[PDB]
Formats: sequence, C-alpha cells, structure tokens
Amino acid sequence: SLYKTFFKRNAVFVGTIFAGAFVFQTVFDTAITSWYENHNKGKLWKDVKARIA
Amino acid sequence: AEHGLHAPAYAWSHNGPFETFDHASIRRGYQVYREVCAACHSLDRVAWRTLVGVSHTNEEVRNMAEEFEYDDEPDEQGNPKKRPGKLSDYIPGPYPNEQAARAANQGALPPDLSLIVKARHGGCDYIFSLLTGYPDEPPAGVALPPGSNYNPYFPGGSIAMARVLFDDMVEYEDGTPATTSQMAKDVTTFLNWCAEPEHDERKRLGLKTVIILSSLYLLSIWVKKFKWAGIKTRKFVFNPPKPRK
Amino acid sequence: PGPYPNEQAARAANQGALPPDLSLIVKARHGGCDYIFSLLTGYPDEPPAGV
Amino acid sequence: MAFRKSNVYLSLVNSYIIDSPQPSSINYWWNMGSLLGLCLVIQIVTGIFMAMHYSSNIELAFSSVEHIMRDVHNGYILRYLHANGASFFFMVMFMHMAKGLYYGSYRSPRVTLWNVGVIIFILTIATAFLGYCCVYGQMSHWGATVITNLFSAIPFVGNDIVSWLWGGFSVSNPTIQRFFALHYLVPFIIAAMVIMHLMALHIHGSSNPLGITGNLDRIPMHSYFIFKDLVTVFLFMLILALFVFYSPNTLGHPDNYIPGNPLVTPASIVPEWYLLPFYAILRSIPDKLLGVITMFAAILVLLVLPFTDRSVVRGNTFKVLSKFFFFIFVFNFVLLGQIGACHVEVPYVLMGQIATFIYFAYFLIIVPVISTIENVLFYIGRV
Amino acid sequence: VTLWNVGVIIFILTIATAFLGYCCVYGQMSHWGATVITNLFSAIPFVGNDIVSWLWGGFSVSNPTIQRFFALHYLVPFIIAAMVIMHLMALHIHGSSNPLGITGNLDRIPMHSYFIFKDLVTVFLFMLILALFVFYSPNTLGHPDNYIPGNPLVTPASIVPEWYL
Amino acid sequence: PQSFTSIARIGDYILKSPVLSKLCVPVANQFINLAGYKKLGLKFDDLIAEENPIMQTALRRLPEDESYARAYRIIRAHQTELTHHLLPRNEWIKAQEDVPYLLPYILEAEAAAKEKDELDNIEVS
Amino acid sequence: GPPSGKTYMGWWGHMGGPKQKGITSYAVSPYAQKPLQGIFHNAVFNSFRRFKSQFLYVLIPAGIYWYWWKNGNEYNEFLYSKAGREELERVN
Amino acid sequence: GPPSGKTYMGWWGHMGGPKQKGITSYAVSPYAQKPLQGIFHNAVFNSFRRFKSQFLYVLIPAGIYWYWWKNGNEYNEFLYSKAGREELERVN
Amino acid sequence: STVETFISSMTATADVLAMAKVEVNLAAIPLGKNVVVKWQGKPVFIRHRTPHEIQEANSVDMSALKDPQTDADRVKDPQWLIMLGICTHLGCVPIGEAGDFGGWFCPCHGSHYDISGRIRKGPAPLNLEIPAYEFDGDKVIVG
Ligand code: HEC
Ligand code: HEM
Ligand code: HEM
Ligand code: HEM
Ligand SMILES: COc1c(O)c(C)c(C/C=C(\C)CC/C=C(\C)CC/C=C(\C)CC/C=C(\C)CC/C=C(\C)CCC=C(C)C)c(O)c1OC
Ligand SMILES: CCCCCCCCCCCCCCC(=O)O[C@H](COC(=O)CCCCCCCCCCCC)COP(=O)(O)O
Ligand code: FES
Repeated sequence: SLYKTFFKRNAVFVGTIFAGAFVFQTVFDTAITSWYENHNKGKLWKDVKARIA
Repeated sequence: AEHGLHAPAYAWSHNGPFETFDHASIRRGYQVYREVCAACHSLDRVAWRTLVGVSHTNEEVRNMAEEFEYDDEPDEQGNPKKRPGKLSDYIPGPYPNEQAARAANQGALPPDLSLIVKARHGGCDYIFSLLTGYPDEPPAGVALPPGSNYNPYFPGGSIAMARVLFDDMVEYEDGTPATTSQMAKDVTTFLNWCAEPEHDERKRLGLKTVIILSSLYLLSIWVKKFKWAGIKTRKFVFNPPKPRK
Repeated sequence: PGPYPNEQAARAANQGALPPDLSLIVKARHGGCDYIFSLLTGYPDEPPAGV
Repeated sequence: MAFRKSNVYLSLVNSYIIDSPQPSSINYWWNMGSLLGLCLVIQIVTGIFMAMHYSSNIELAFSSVEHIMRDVHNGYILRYLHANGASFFFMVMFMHMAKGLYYGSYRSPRVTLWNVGVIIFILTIATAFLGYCCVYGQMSHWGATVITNLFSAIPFVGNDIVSWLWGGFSVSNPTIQRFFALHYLVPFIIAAMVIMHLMALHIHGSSNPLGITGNLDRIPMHSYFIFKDLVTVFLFMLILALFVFYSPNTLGHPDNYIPGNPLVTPASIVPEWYLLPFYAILRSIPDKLLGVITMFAAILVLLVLPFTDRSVVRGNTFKVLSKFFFFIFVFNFVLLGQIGACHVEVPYVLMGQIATFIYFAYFLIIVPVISTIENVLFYIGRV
Repeated sequence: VTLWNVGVIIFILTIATAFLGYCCVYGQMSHWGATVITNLFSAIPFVGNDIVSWLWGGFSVSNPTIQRFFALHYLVPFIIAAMVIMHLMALHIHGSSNPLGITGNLDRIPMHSYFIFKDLVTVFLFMLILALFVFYSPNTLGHPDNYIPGNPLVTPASIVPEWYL
Repeated sequence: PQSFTSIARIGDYILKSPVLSKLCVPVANQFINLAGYKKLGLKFDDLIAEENPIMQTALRRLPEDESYARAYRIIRAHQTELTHHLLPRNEWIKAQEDVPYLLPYILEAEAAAKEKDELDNIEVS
Repeated sequence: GPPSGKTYMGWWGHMGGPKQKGITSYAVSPYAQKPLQGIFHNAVFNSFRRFKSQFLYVLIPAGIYWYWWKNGNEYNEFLYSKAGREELERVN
Repeated sequence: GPPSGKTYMGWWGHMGGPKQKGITSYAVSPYAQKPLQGIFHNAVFNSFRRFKSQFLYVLIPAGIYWYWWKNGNEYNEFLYSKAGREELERVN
Repeated sequence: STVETFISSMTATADVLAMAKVEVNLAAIPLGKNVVVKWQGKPVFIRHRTPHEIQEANSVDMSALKDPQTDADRVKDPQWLIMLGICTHLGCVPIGEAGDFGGWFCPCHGSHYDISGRIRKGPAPLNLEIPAYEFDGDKVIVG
C-alpha cells in the first residue's frame, strides 16, 4: 500500500516531510522569481543595461 | 487655505502589489538631480556603492565617485591631505555647515531629501504637484512678502522655493523629451528610490510570504475542523432519573 | 589641551615613540605611586657593564 | 504517573497549556489573549536583534535606525515588523479589554485578574511611549516635551520632578540615553506581570459568553484550543504581513522621519492612533491641573466598574438596553479619538466637552440605573 | 542531581556574563581577552572559521563586536535570574542538606526569625568586607592594564585573565 | 450587587398598583422575548451568577429534580452555542414554563444573612 | 505541601460542578465523517440569520454618531467659509 | 489541582520522617535568660578543642604543595640565573 | 526562513564587507621602510625589498627553521614582503629593521625573523603568515 511505505513509520513520515520541504525551497523560489521578472519585463536593470548596445 | 490644496492621485507605474521601479526612470532621474536640484539640496544618506547594479554599471559608479574629494588620514608628520572617493563613501552635499546653507537661500533651510518622500504628507503626489503647481501669478487678494513665491499645495500657501523646472534645461542620454512634466515624474521616482532602496525586494518577498501564509491559513481551517469534528456533531439526550433514591 | 593635534605628530617629535596620556597613568602602570617616582630618579649615569 | 506530570519543570507546562480544562463553548473572542503573548515575544526577539545595532546617544540615535534599515541584512524587516507589531499589539489588546467589559469578565471572583490587567495596560502605554522617543524623530521630541511637562501641575513639587525626570533643563542627551535603558527594562517587567496575570487566571479559569457556570462541560487545552489558536495565528501573521511588505508606513506619521529639532515645532503635534482619544480628554478641560486629573481618571474609572454594575447577570447578552448603550460608548470613544485628530477650533471644543462627559457618565450613572430597571423588567415580566 | 546540574548551567552562564561585561570596558586587557577566547572555536574542523567570523560580526574585534557584546551582557542576567527560579524550584522538592549527611526530617525549624536573622549576620559582614575593598582599596583585585584604551596594534606584556578564570 | 429583596419590594408594589401594572408590565413582557434566552432553552434564574456564598447556599437547598434538569439546560445551551445555531422552534421555552423555581431559596437565604449582620452591631442601651 | 485557598474550579475528577445523572452523550470518530459537510447553506442562510438578529444593536448606535459628526463637520466648514465668518466672530 | 510526584519531604504536619515516641523537649523563653552567657571560655577553650582535631587534615595537604612550589620557584630562579644557563640549554 | 533572517542580521554588514580589501601602491613603498598597516583589524608588516636579500633568505639550512619554506613561496614578487603582523607565539610587534638577519626581531620572546618571514632563532612554532594579495596594475589588493 501507499500507507505502509510512508505514513506507518513516524521516522520516515517526517523524513519525506523534510525531503519534500528541501525540494520546495528551490522550486518555489525559482517559480516566483521568474514570473516576477516576466511581469516586469522592460523595467529591470538587466533590460536597461541590455538596451545599451 | 492654510491646510494647503489637496493633491490628486496620479498614475505612478510602481503603485500596485507587483510593480517594481522603472529602472530606466531611476537612471534618468539621477541625471536631472545632478544638474538641477544638486545646488541647494543634500543627499547625505546615500552611499556610492548602492548605485551599482541599479542605475549605473560598476565602472560608471567608480568614476562618478572619483570626481569628488575626501579628507584622508594625516601624513607622516600629521599634516592633513585629501584623497579621491571610492565606492564606500557617501554623496557630498553642497554646503559645509548649516549656517552657510541659510546664507545662500535668504535664510531658509533647504531640507535633506534622502527621506523627503516618507516625510511630507502627500507621498509621491506632493513632490510632483509641488514643482508643477506654480501659477503664473498669485490669486487675486494676496500680496506676497518679498522674496517668496506662491504655491497653493504648500500648507499655508506662501513658500520660499522658486521655480527650477523649465523646458529643455537638460538633455538626456536616451533622447527622451525634457518637458517640465517629464522630469518632475522622474525625480520623484529617483527620490523614492533613495528613501526606499529595498522597494523591489520587499514586494517580491511579500508575494512569497502571502502565498505561503494564505494556504497555511486555509490548511489550518481544515485541520481545525477535522480535529473538532467529534465535538461539533456530538449529541446529548436527557432522561430524568427516578426519584426513588 | 594637549601639545599635539594627531597621533602622527607626537611620534614625529619623539623619535617614533608614543608618549602616553597620564590622566590614568597611576592606575595603569604596576608599581603605583612608587613606579613613577623611582622612574624619574632611577637613571644611572652610565649603563651597567655589559650592555 | 506519566513523566509530563511527574517532572518538576514539565508539570508546570502540563497544567497551563496541555491538561488545562477549558469551557467547551468559548468563541473566537477568547483567542485574543494568546495573540498578545505571541506579540510580546515578537517585540522582544525583534528588539534584542535590533538592539545590537542601535546607539542611544542623542548624536547617533536617529542615524543608527537608518543604518539598520539600509545596511543590516534584512534590517528593514526587523524595523517594520517591530514598528507595526507595536500598533497591532494595541488593537488586539483593546479587543481583549472590550470583550471583558461586554461579557462582564471584571465581576467577581475575577477582580484581581481585572486589576492586574489595568497595571499591564499602563506599563504598555509607557513602554510604547518610551520606545517612541528612542527614534528621536521630530514627533518624538515634542511628544516627549508635552507628556513629561504634564507633571508640572502637581503643586510645589512638580518643578523638581520634571527637572529630575529630564535629567536636566529640557529634552537633551541625558533624556534619550536613559529613555532607551528604561525601554529595555519594562518589557521584562510586563513579562513578569503576565506571569502574575496568568497566576490569577488559573485559580478560577476563563469565562464563557453565556455568563453562566462552565464547570459542567470542559475539554482539554491540547488538540482543541491549540489548533484553534493556530487558526488566528496564521490570520494575524497574514494581515501583519500585508502591512509590513505592502504598506509599511500607513499607520505611522510621516513627520517622524525628520530629525528632532528643538527650535521649530511641527504643524500639529498629534499622538499615535492608540493614545489619540485620551488626548481629547486631556484637552477638554480648560485648565492645566484639572486636565491631568481628568486624563488619568479615565484609566482609573475602570477600577470602580465591578461596584457600579448592579446586575445579577454577567454580560450584555440577555439585556436589551445594557447591550444598547454599550455600542454608543464604544462609538463615543471612536468619536472621542476623532476630535483629537482635528485642531482646537469651533465647534470641536464644544463636542470635546459633551462627548467626554457621556464617556465618564456611562460608568457612574447609566450602567448603575439601566442595570437597575433591567432587574425590575426581568422581575415583573416573569411575574 | 537535577539541583546539581542546574548549578553547572548557572556556573557557565555567569562565566560568560562576567567575560562579556569585561569586554564592555574595552580596555587593553579586554580587547586581547576577547581575541584569545573567541578565536578558540577555530579548532572545530571545517566549521570553525565561519563561526568565528559570525561571532565577531566581521574579521576581528571591532565596532560590531563590542556593540553586540553589551546588548548580550544586559540580557544574560535576566536568563540567570530565570535559571535561579528554576534552581530554587528543584531545591524545594527535597530541601536542603545538613552537615551530618543523614535525614533531616526529624528536627525542623521555620525559616522566619531563625534563618532570617542568622542570614542578617553574614549580610552585614559581607557588606563590611565589600565596603573595605570599595572605599579603601578599590583597584587591588583588578589589573592596571585595563585602564589603557584598547589597541589592536600593540599587545600587552602578559595577557592574563582575572583571578577566577 | 443590588441584592434581590431590594428589587422584589419594587415588584410586588408595581404588581398591586393597577395604574403601574397596566403601564409597564405590558412593556416588560416584550423585553423578555426580545432578550431571546428562551430560544436556547434557558429559564431566567439559570442566568444569575452563582460564584458568591448567597447563591451557593440556595443551590444546595435546591431539590434533586430541579438540579438535574438545571444541569441539562446549561449543557444544551453550551452545546447549541458552539455550533452558531439555535434550538428547533418546538423545544423553545414557552411563557408558562419559565417559572421562578430559584426565587424562594434566594429570599430565605438573604433574610437569614441580613439578620446576622444586624445582630453583630447591636448597641444595647 | 502548604494548604491553599478556596476557588471555583477543580481539576479532572473534582471539577466542582453539580452532580449530574441521566444525561448521555454520543460521538463519532472524525476519521469516519466528512468535514466541510455543510459549509454552503451555512455561509448563506446561517449568516443571514445571525445578522438580522444583531444589526439594530450596532446600526442605530452608529446612526446617531454619524449624523452628529457630519452636522458638525459641515457646520465647521461654513464657520470657516467666506460666507460664515460673521457667525464665526460671534462664537469666537 | 493536578497530582504531583513523590518527594522526600513533606510540610508542617506530614514532614515524612519516622514515627517518634518517648522523646521530650524542654525550653525557656529568651526574655528570661541572659545571652552572651559563655562567650569567654568558648573563644579560648572550645576553639582550641576544634582546632586540635581538624588541623592535620589541612596542614599536611598544604605542607606538600608548599614545598613542591618552592623547590620549583627556587629551581626556576637558578635555571634563569647566570650560574644556571648551562642547565637551561639542556632543558630548553 | 525566519531563523535564517534573524541569524543573517548578525552577519557582516555592507560597510564592514566593503572595508575588506586594501590596495597599496607599487611605487610609494620605500626600500628601507616598514609599513605597519591595520588591515581587517590586524597588523601587516609590509616591506618593499632589495634584490640582494633573496639569496640571504634561502641561505641558511632547513634545520635552522622548523617550518620549511623558501623565499619564493612566501612572497611571489621578490621586490616586496607582505607579512601578517600577528606573531605565531603570542602576537607581539617585532622591532622594525633591527635584528640579526635583516628582517625582524621580536623583543617579547627573542624570535628572530628573516627577510622572508621565517623564524631563525626562537621558540616560535611556525613561519609568519602571508596574507592574500594580488597585483592588478599599479596596486596590489591585500585581502
Ligand atoms: C533653488 C534652490 C532649490 C532647488 C534647485 C530645489 N529646491 Fe527644494 N527647496 C528649496 C528651498 C530653499 C526649500 C525650503 C523652502 C521652505 O521650506 O519654505 C526647499 C524645500 C523643498 C521641499 C520641502 C517642502 C515641504 O513641504 O517642506 C521639498 C520636498 C523639495 N524642496 C524638493 C525638491 C526637489 C524634489 C527638487 C529637485 C528634484 C528641489 N527641491 C530642487 C530650494 C530648492
Ligand atoms: C512590549 C514590548 C515592546 C514594545 C511595545 C516596543 C515598542 C517600540 C516602539 C513603538 C518603538 C518605536 C518604533 C518606531 O516607530 O520606529 C520601539 C523602538 C525600539 N525598540 Fe522597542 N518595544 C518593545 C520591546 C523592546 C525590547 C525588548 C527591545 C530591546 C531588547 C526593544 C528595542 C527597541 C529599539 C532598539 C528601538 C529603536 C529602533 C527603531 O525602532 O528604529 N524594544 N519599540
Ligand atoms: C501582554 C498582555 C496580556 C496577555 C498576554 C494576556 C493574556 C491573557 C490570557 C491568555 C487570558 C486567558 C485567555 C482569554 O481570556 O482570552 C487573559 C484573560 C484576561 N485578561 Fe489578559 N492578557 C494581557 C493583558 C491584559 C490587559 C491589558 C487586560 C485588561 C486591561 C487584561 C484583562 C484580562 C481579563 C479580564 C481576562 C479574563 C477574560 C475571561 O476570562 O473571560 N489582560 N489574558
Ligand atoms: C546566583 C547563583 C545562585 C544562587 C542565588 C543559588 C542559591 C541557592 C540557594 C538559596 C540554595 C539553598 C541554600 C543553600 O544550600 O545554601 C542553593 C543550594 C544549592 N546550590 Fe545554589 N545558587 C546559585 C548558584 C549555584 C551554582 C553555580 C551551583 C553549582 C555549581 C549551585 C549548586 C547548589 C547546590 C548543590 C545546592 C544544594 C546545597 C545543599 O542543599 O546542601 N548553586 N542555591
Ligand atoms: C488561559 O488559556 C491560556 C493559557 O493559560 C496560556 C498559558 C496561554 C499561552 C500564553 C502565554 C503563556 C504567553 C506567555 C508570554 C510570555 C511569558 C512572554 C515570553 C517572554 C520571554 C521569552 C522573555 C524574553 C526572552 C527571550 C525570548 C530570549 C531570547 C534569546 C535571544 C534573542 C538571544 C539570541 C542570541 C544568540 C546568541 C543566538 C494561552 O494562549 C491560553 O489561551 C489559549
Ligand atoms: C505564545 C505564542 C503562541 C501562542 C499559542 C498558540 C498555539 C500554537 C502553537 C503551535 C503548535 C501546534 C502543533 C501541536 C503539535 O505539536 O501537534 C503534534 C503533532 O501535530 C502536527 O502534526 C504538528 C503540525 C505542525 C504545525 C506547527 C506549526 C507551528 C506554527 C507556529 C506557532 C507558534 C509561533 C501532536 O499531534 P496530536 O494532535 O496527534 O497530539
Ligand atoms: S609575541 Fe612573538 S615571541 Fe612573544
């Protein structure tokens, strides 16, 4: 079952809590950062410095 | 008349929960500061290094801070000597002591604008409407004291700051027209950056915090109801015991 | 007021040595009052043989 | 027995937050107390980490708060979370002080729990006022002068106390440098009074909105009111996050961003929104000595409230007129803080006298007489 | 045993509190007493160099160090005062011991009027010997080198700690 | 704090006076149902605070049956209140079931405690 | 330990209420029932019920202090207006 | 209140010692007797008694570490003396 | 995230991070002069050197010095000598250009220091530390 592998042992239940929270730190950070720069395209510094060409 | 005319709400590009500064306007606003309002106002709380990666490039900022001079530690026999500025130093104001400022400007003390945006009620709307809110003549009925100019938005009416914004007094490095309305929109943007150099990072860390906390707040309601489910639907019955005992 | 404006000008007049501020010298040199007195009168006319 | 009950240190935690028997029908108005405990920790923790970068000299006091905001890693988060948490601290406390007055929480056998709250109420006003002068803004210099020069009305002794409190002849370096060292001390006194506050809460327990005995139906504190308190913690930290990241300077005043100047006064010396109403009580009396007595009495009038209430029912829930005049008094205070925002001009002075009169008369005339007929309407309506 | 272990925790926090308040004066002995003690954690492998730089707030003992040493020095006594409360809580479950090392439950007398007035005997003797060291010889226990302003360039002749460390 | 005998001598006089019992009693009866305790199943005397030695004395003299029922209406009101709802309309308290079942016990306990305080301060001539 | 005072609460076992008898309770495990079962029909019909009961206790008390502040604000506006200085001098 | 653990002390009334019987105590009010009654003959004869008992427990333990530090101090004085540098170089 | 923000505030601020690198000129440092600069709160004994003492540094045997390192490893361009001022024994300041090997002589405990910075005569445990420095044209940024 899915229960027998994950939720039965509190040792491995909190392990996958920390393992999933490890991935979420970097995936969520990049997902929010990219949309924020995309919504503000043409205004950020890397766009003004790129305009100097 | 003595509260000062209320200034309306304009269409600033950085209002709203997701907007950043237009970093092209911070680069242009810095240019019209250096040549217009650099003579009578100070910016004492801005270091040189904060301009790198925001408005100018690193080689551009290491040359702007070298046009000025700073006082160096004494030489081998204690005599004083000067040094060129580096990226760790601050922007120098135009006047050495508070007395010399009041001498050039008829006794009025021109304030330091490193915090003016958060220190005059009217936010960004009050600085913009100040420099463009000057009538050609005072309203009928009022005779101003000598040396003072009229401006309705100023609380009390009479002010000691003149008109400094005309047309084509500055040339830009990207061909933008230099109108009185154009620059006044730019300095307020550059000055808001000086008062809040954390502006963009604050608004993107906020989006991360709100999304995390708003789903934590919703998940907590389900968990609260799951654990309170046994008491919400608990049912009582009452049957009177016999009075024999 | 002291005699020198900056720490560099003190070391120039006295061959590089830094003369200390004596507003606290009594409690800052072991030997208390006995060490300042025996300092200015404890100079032999010539150094001991060997030095 | 279990280790959580046998150990000397874990048995105190057990009997206060784990096995404590709570009434089974207290609503969300009883969550306010834990929110003040959360906010007390926020002020202290965000203050110790921000006290590592602050200089209390009159020369460096203002300049150091900018260094915190511009140079310290996440230094703006520290100062907005501490400046806005002070304002959020009072809003929860008023909703804690108002829920107590509505459900009749002040009545016996909880009068000591009511008086310790008033002591806590004063020390927090001083703590917020003291930390306000630490910034040494233009509003804080003149908020310091006006409040401290208030004791010059005590006869024959006032002029020496004022000179003793200032540490000199006015607000200068000796004043700010001792205001900060006091501001670091008082929160440790509030934390000690909260311990004495929860000690008087534990002898008889919390009350319930019905105003009747709660010993018939109790549920444990853990897993019921630990997870229900988690609902408001996340909502409090979400509204606080909106005021910190999206509009940090809405509640404050822009004149506090000017360095304090002893020569030029601001256009309008106004206190913060939580001390605003008592500022109108002070300014209603056309005398100097009488203002202080009237201003401080408004806090002390709450103390006679367990005696004026002549009702045999706790609360306003089953009372039509006692629930009716409560909201006028609520609003009169809301109106009382409105005049203090406006200048001293016609006709705000006349409003300032009648409004503060109805404020004081609620405790001394309306609550005792309406509570009296209500005992009679209850009696002949059933007979 | 718990009353014994809480004492050791109290023992350490007082050493830190006295050491932290010693660097507050910023004397010549306090600068170099700060450098030697804080650079002691550079012996923990692979992690020491970051902790030392994190503790100093920079690359050495400078303004960021003293300004955070004082704010800590004001905090720790309030932690000791809280540990003393926990220290007297573990003393109250079983009580004090007696020099005979045997049971003391057979003969007890109240604390008031017996050990309140016997404690007054040592309070006046403690405040008398302390008054002799404060009015007649204030600088006997300390070190004269602490009256020099701290200098980062020149080391003292002998870096020595206070007589208790 | 305004006692109960004090506010009852006010009652029996208004009841007997024809002008008063016609003017205010027809106004008092709307004050009871507007209060709205009847809808949660509460008799009035269950609303009075009981944390004083006078009410604790009367609660002990109360018979077993009226003390068992009193326990159930308080439990039902606590349970119904936490659900943010009300009782069904067919279980509410009517006008006639709301009787003064706790009245005489409160009155016989204050007149025996008024006597005690009036005997502790007798100035014999 | 030392004796303590007399309070109005006990603990688990001697809470201090009246003796109860003849009252029965039923409950069901939350693992066996569906939460969020009636959130709709409670966000609409239940909220409207409570609002209609307690809304004249808050409105009229707020309906008096809104007209009182407005007739003072729009009176202060005329007293300091160009057309209302003559009334200003008789109240100043 | 909540139950507590098991300790080795009680309070006034249940202190927790063994049951005692057949032991009698006499005392006299201090208003009726003279303090300072035997301070002499206690400052001389009693103190000498206690000293003669516990003084070889402190002296010999202090008699070992005084000769150990002195023969090191007067040895360090010769090793750094003009006559003891030749022994210094063989220990340095 | 919360713990990281509070602990991070304790870490070095922008201005202290800025004072990290100091450059020194390639012409202003004289031949027979000892620059004692306070870099990062630490002394540094700079000495622009002569081309004669390079053979003098590696002249002695490796038995007269307990940390084996030649002159070319302790300084890259032999026209300089940039040494960390903290002595390996206690941290004293040796006297400048006075001693027996052309370098330094610690007066606290008699540890002789050469023109390369090693110990020669003394109980000091290591040769004296050399900081990080890199030439960039007319300057060299120590640290
Ligand atoms: C000609 C000199 C001069 C120049 C150029 C100048 N100002 Fe001023 N400014 C003054 C003086 C003088 C005052 C003080 C007047 C007083 O407060 O009455 C002042 C006051 C101000 C104030 C304070 C107003 C308030 O309500 O107290 C602001 C804001 C301000 N200036 C902004 C600016 C900005 C923004 C610029 C250009 C970007 C600028 N100034 C350029 C002279 C100048
Ligand atoms: C209940 C407890 C406290 C309250 C209500 C409180 C409130 C305040 C307030 C209102 C300010 C002014 C905020 C502003 O407008 O900028 C302030 C400033 C300050 N507080 Fe506190 N404070 C508390 C506890 C503490 C503690 C425990 C410390 C330190 C250990 C502390 C340190 C400071 C410092 C350094 C400032 C000035 C820094 C700044 O605001 O820019 N506070 N406090
Ligand atoms: C930091 C400040 C404070 C904290 C942490 C605090 C905490 C608490 C807590 C946890 C409770 C029990 C839970 C509850 O009733 O909601 C409580 C009850 C109470 N507090 Fe406070 N409190 C504080 C300040 C005050 C103040 C300022 C007052 C009054 C001016 C006050 C008056 C009361 C009253 C009357 C109760 C009893 C409420 C009841 O049982 O129904 N408290 N407090
Ligand atoms: C401010 C610091 C301290 C205070 C105020 C304090 C206070 C007390 C008090 C009042 C007692 C009971 C009376 C007595 O036995 O004399 C006691 C007992 C004791 N303390 Fe402390 N103490 C402190 C620090 C320490 C430290 C640092 C240690 C150990 C390193 C310690 C270990 C003990 C022990 C073992 C006892 C039991 C003694 C006995 O019952 O015979 N205490 N303490
Ligand atoms: C009646 O029902 C109850 C109830 O009984 C209770 C107890 C609570 C819970 C509430 C509380 C107990 C609130 C208690 C609040 C306090 C006592 C404030 C806490 C104050 C402090 C912790 C003191 C300050 C000390 C520190 C935090 C020091 C921290 C250390 C630092 C910052 C040093 C860091 C430095 C280094 C070197 C890392 C309830 O919420 C509740 O209703 C649900
Ligand atoms: C004084 C400041 C806070 C006021 C008190 C408010 C109470 C909230 C405390 C949060 C603890 C809740 C978890 C209880 C627990 O251990 O349950 C444990 C395990 O539960 C869990 O799964 C834990 C969920 C994780 C959520 C914790 C987030 C903390 C948010 C910060 C709150 C304080 C800043 C016991 O579970 P049980 O119900 O089986 O007994
Ligand atoms: S410091 Fe180098 S030997 Fe003493």
